[PDB]
Amino acid sequence: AMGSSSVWGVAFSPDGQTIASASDDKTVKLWNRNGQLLQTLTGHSSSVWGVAFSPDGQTIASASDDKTVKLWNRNGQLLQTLTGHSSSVWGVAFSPDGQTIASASDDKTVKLWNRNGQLLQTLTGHSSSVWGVAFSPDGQTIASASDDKTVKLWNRNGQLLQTLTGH
Amino acid sequence: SVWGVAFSPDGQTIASASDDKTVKLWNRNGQLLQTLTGHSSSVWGVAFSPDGQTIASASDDKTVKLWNRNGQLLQTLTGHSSSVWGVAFSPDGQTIASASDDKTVKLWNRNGQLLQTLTGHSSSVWGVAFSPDGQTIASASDDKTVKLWNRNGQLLQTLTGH
Ligand SMILES: [Zn+2]
Ligand SMILES: [Zn+2]
Ligand SMILES: [Zn+2]
Ligand SMILES: [Zn+2]
Repeated sequence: AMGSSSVWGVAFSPDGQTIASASDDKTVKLWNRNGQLLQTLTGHSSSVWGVAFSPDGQTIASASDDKTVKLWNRNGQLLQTLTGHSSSVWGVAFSPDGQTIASASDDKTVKLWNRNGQLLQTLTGHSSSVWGVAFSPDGQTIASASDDKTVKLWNRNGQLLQTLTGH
Repeated sequence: SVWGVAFSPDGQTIASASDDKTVKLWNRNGQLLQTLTGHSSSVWGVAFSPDGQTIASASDDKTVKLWNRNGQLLQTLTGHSSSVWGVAFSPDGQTIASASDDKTVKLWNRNGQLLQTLTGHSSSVWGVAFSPDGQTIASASDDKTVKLWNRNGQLLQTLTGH
């Protein structure tokens, strides 16, 4: 049971029957495998950059230029808005159980959240915009990638474990 | 920039594309275990097989290399005409998919044989993934599209950004 992340540019649902895509109009669209539109997720007030399905398949996360991450159910309903980043959010990922969300922001931080929208941790250390984030299968360990040309590995108590590329 | 890190199935090994033409294997505590040496240019993408025993690496040298977990080079997959950015294993581990600057995705077996070339993206393909059942392949491109393909290399659908 792996995490799910926006970093590969594809967000299949766990059964592969639904696919989520960031649209060019501040929306996320859900499609079936035949290219038919199922849901438009409306609510972001600026560009949507990253999307992920929870491994539960019931929740979708979207990262936006409007500095928020939004959580949606599969039937298109907005569930939560995760606020706290001070700049664009580029990337979003779910832990393998779907109960933790990680967000990667232009504000140089990764933030970790629960599904009720509560901020759990801020990972600070990157000297530049953080564009990518992903969980380990153990669900304890997090990788982030930044324009500072480094990749950092963290615990979910927010301690830096290693800088894997770069310095 | 593309994503350069992959987890083993249990999370106890982490592969990362290094800035020195190598892949490095780390344990979960950040300790270096192995360096995979052999690519002749930058390494951009890595993946683990579902059994955790094979690692794939995608390189600016236009190849994908397959390695065992103890650091030994198993195969070099040759055929892309430009940088390879991304690499993925199918859920059964028997197929490898590669995403290239040459605007194609290629599908390979573990013995290094080219099975299919997926053409249709109008620009560099940076990301590729299999569906969970392994019957559909998804690719993401600088042409701002995501395309869904079957295993025979037929384009099924394009998500366009509308
Ligand atoms: Zn260096
Ligand atoms: Zn790009
Ligand atoms: Zn449109
Ligand atoms: Zn449009």
